[PDB]
This record gives sequence, structure tokens and C-alpha cells, in this order.
Amino acid sequence: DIACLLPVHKSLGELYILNVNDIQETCQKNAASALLVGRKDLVQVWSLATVATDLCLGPKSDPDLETPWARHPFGRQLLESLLAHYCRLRDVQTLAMLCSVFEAQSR
Amino acid sequence: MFVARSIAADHKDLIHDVSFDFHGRRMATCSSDQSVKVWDKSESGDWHCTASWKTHSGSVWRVTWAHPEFGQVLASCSFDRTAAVWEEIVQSHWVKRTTLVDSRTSVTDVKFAPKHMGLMLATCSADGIVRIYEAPDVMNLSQWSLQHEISCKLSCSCISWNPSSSRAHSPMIAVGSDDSSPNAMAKVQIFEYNENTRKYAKAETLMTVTDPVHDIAFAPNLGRSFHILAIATKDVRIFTLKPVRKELTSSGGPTKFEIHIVAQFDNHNSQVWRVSWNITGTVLASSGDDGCVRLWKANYMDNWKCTGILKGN
Amino acid sequence: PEGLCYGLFGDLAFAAKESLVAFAGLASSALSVFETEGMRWFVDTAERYALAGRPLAELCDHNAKVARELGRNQVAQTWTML
Repeated sequence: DIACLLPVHKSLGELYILNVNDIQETCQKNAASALLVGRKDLVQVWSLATVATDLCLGPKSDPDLETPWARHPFGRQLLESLLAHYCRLRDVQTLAMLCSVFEAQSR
Repeated sequence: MFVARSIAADHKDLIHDVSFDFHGRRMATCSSDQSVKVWDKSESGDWHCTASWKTHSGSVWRVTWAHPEFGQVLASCSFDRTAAVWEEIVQSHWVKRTTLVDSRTSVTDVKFAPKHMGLMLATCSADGIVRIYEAPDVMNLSQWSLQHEISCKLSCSCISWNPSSSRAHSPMIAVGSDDSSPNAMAKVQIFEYNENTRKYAKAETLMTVTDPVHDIAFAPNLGRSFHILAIATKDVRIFTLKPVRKELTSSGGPTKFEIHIVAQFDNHNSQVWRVSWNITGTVLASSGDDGCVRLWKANYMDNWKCTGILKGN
Repeated sequence: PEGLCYGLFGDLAFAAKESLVAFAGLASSALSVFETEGMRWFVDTAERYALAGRPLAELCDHNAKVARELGRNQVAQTWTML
């Protein structure tokens, strides 16, 4: 058994959840499970995703009302940086989870 | 939407210039009756005139305030080929401190310099000459010295300092003309001060502007890394100036710029007379011959759109 | 024939010839001031922000709460992310 070498964990796969209706609950529970397993960077990333995907940052139809949160440097650019880092690490699990959670906000 | 309030000025002729003070509580109006008046508001919000004294012998074109750090100081340019610097002394008495008479033609405009440069004044006359005066002693306003004079080859009509306070930008002044000769020549020229040579030199020239220019205005910088200029003509134009990276050769010449026009509006359908920025340099107000004021703002995609129309009475 | 200026509080002073607004009716001018029912958020934020004397987490939370009070959600989110 060589599970201590791959960048993915079976226990995390068993513990992760994905509820479309609620995002904050999913993020909090995923952070708790990641803390339980022993990954700290995962805890930090999940907390950031918890903050960055709140409902109060919903985009507006009229472009002239406010700058969309996607333009803010703590939005799209941060997501791109995280994706690049985990692509270098080859962690498919985290990539899939993030690309699901952030996309789900589009609805 | 805005709410209008009329004020009874009791000026015997046309009101030419209105300007607020530094703190936004006092106002100064100069008219063609050779008169300047000062207005102060109260707790009720009403405006009361607190001073009205004859200043010059001809029409008074422009009047401007100075920074309060130097005291309550006003500067006015007149048609009698003079500029005057007045001060308030304690009741409230306005006393002529200095008179500048070096010009031989009508003085078209006068403006103070940004505070960080000291106490400096710039006057542009109708013959095409811009003069810069400086007071070495801020405690003695009665003495001034002539530092630089620039010839623009064309009659001047308006000037504007660059209000940037950064240390990476040399002082800049923009000068506009209102000539109507059939020859399609340039109308806007931008000079820059060179520390090494200690002289202002021509830096840029706006070749795309050929109509007479009635007013120009820089926008307050307040942290940006480039410059925004607004020009009033038969239409309203907005330009952006981005300085280029200085070459390693360390050339002593003027800084090079990349010039782009980002907005051209002609909704007034007439001659646009005046333009002005807000405090933060984000909203532009333009008044033209239609008798209405228009407000302009840009969204996050750098598209300028009208946001408000105001009508008198 | 016109004069125009802005004020620190969003007020707009505008003086125009009488003819353009309505012996000779061209020798008089009308002066008006337009007011907003403008940047109070600036003053309110500047007056109640916290900048020192407490650990970083407390300062971030306090500033985020203050920002959320005035309705500037993105600023509060930025503080929390910091």
C-alpha cells in the first residue's frame, strides 16, 4: 500500500460533501474534515473559499452600478493562482472540488 | 437628483467667475462691474455677502483662492493688464497686498500652484506669454519675483497646473488657445519643468485639437500613475497621458508620453464653455451654450457615460 | 458667458447669462447652487476605523464589522480575507 505517496486521500474522498443548495455549510464541513485528516493548507483554502463565495457579493445586471467581485484581485486572480499551484502539485481532488464549488455559484 | 437654489447676487453686469475656497464653505464671485464679492454660508444654509470692494479699472476675468496655510489670500486678473493679490485682515477688511503689471496686454487668466511647490502664481496674457511669479518669503506677500516666462506663439486663453503631489512627476502646466485663424494649427501645448536645466520646456502638443479652446482642466491625481486632461471646445474631449519608462541612457530632455483620447461628447450641440472636476477626480461637469450642465463618469470598463443633466430655474 | 465650479460637499455653483437660461436683457446673469440630498461614507469610515492598540485579528474583525455597517460589503470581505 502506497497511499502515503499519492497527492489524493481516500478518507477525504469519503468525508467530502457537495450540497448545491448551501455553499457555506459545505465549505465549513469540508474545512473541518480537512483539519481532522491533517492537511493545513486545505483548511486555509477552504476557509478562503468560505469567505469568497458569500451571497452578498452577487453580481449586478447593469455593469455601471459597481465593479464585479470577479474583477477584484481577491477573486479571479486568487482562484487562478490556487489552480496553478495545485496543477503543479497534481492534486486532482482539490481541483475538482474547487472548480465545482466556485462554478455552482453561477447557477 | 440635485436640488437647485437661486442666489441674488446684485451684480451690475455679467458674472464672470465663481470659485469655492479650500474648505468648501466660502465662495468668491468676480463680475464685469469691476467688482468682487465674497459669500459665506451660515447654519441655516443661506449665503450672505460679507465684502464687496472695487478692485481694478476694467473687467475682472478670473479670481482664485490660495491655500489656507498661507492665510486668506485671493488673486484676480483683470482686463486692465494687471493682476492683484489681496489678503483679509482683522472687522473683515480686504487689503491689496501686491500688484503685478509686467504684462503689456490683457491678462487672460491667473492660477495658483500646488501647495507642495510653495507659494507660486501663474498668469497667462493675450499676447501669448505665460509668466510665473514666486514669493520667497511666505510671511511677506508684498514682494514677488519673476522666475520664468514662456512664449506660446499664439494667444492664450486658459492654463492649468498638474495637481499631482508625487515625487515621480515633474511640475507640468497646460496652456490652451482660442484663436480662430483658418490655418489648422495646434491649440494645446504642455510644458514640463526640467530640474537639471532649471527651465520649462515644451513637452507635448495635442495635434488633434484644432477648434478654439475655451477651458482646460487636469484631473486631481490622488494616487493614480498617469494623468487625465479635459478640454472644452465645440465638443468635450478627454485625454490620458501615460509616461513611458525612462531609458537607461538618462537623457536630460523632457519625459516622453503616450497620448490617447478616451471620450468625445457633443451632446450640448453648441459651444461648450466650462469644465470642472469634482474633489476626487472621478466626475466631470461640463456647461455649454444650451443653458444646461452635464455630468460624466466612467464605469469599470473605461467607458464614459452621462449620469446627470441639470437645468437652470 | 458662464462660470462653473465644484465644492467639497458635492455642491455645484453655476452662474449663467440671463438670456441663455430663460434696453437689453443680455447685461444680467443668474447664479444658482445645486445640492445633493455626498461622500458621508468617507467621514464615517474615517471616524470609527481602528488602527492600533490591539492584535491583528481583532483589528481586522472590527474594521470588517464597521465596513459592513455602512453597506460596503466588498471592503468587509477584503478585511476578513486579510
